[PDB]
Amino acid sequence: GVDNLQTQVTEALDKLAAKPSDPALLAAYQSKLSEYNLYRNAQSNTAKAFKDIDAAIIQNF
Repeated sequence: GVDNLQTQVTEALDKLAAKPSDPALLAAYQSKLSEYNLYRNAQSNTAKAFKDIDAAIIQNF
């Protein structure tokens, strides 16, 4: 579900790259970029927390 995003962001960027004067396309690209960033930060922050549990597991082997 993260690659569809990677796709929609590239797709939105392509449409804008070809018609940079359209504000609806600049709004769509901005919106999908932050959706992408939000999602990715959610993933990396969630992995870091699980790593905390992993650390606790390991040092209590």
